[PDB]
Amino acid sequence: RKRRRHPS
Amino acid sequence: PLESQYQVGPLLGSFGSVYSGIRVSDNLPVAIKHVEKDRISDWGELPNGTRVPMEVVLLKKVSSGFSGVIRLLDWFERPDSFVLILERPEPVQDLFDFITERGALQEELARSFFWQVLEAVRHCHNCGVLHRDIKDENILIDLNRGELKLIDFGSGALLKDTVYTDFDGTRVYSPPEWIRYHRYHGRSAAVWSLGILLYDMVCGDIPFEHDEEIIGGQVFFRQRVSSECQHLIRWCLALRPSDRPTFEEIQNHPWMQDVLLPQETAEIHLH
Ligand SMILES: O=C1Nc2ccccc2/C1=C\c1ccc(C(=O)O)cc1
Repeated sequence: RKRRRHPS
Repeated sequence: PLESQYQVGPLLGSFGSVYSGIRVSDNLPVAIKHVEKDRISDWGELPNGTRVPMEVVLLKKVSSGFSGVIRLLDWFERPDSFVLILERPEPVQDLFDFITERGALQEELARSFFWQVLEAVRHCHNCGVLHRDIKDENILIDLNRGELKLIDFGSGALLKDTVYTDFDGTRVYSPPEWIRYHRYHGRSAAVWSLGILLYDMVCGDIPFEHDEEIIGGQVFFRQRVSSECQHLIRWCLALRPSDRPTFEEIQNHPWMQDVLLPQETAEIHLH
């Protein structure tokens, strides 16, 4: 499954 | 003059405006971070009354010499921006990329990393600073020393015991009282984000992506994780803030005992 960064 | 003291290199990181650099005075590697004034949320006054970004205030307060938080070496004001000169460890990799490449971490390694983050966050709090954006993206690994560094104080605030009603950190690391009620207290919100981070380390990705999962109160483990580690994570992710452990209770938890030294961590897991 897709692991992603998350903007602040 | 900043253009004089530092040799500026190419962009750095893994979005933002941080450039690789070297201090000419002694070839020390630095990170040169630019912050646009028109994009600054919180402002602070320095001791000399000079108005600076809160990020500079917080970095100065934690910059003692404890190696677990990034050190601000200098800063400059420009017409439309501030420039922050930060230490640059090398070789480094941020913890987000490290977990992406290695998958779920062995619990011995997760314990070492988590312990170091706890000590760094304690240092911040002891210095009057709340980071408010603890996540793997904001943690750098010194691959040769086995030492972790907390970075990016751009969402931080002065630490207070009263309620916070503002937030600009990362939503998927934010606690259910923020989702539900737009309020939180600093320490118990930090502990929530540390629970997210620990799950991230031992499972290979964060547990929650949607608000409904954050408030739902169910933690499913997608990887084999020891019962002691599961208990600590579920405790950090208690729905009610007052049910979450203090930092002392986290570090006294059975899962946290017998941590590796940073150098042992580098030799066993990083070299
Ligand atoms: O040398 C470096 N390599 C990196 C890789 C990913 C993220 C950050 C860095 C990094 C330095 C760095 C250090 C601190 C900050 C900050 O406080 O905002 C940003 C970047």
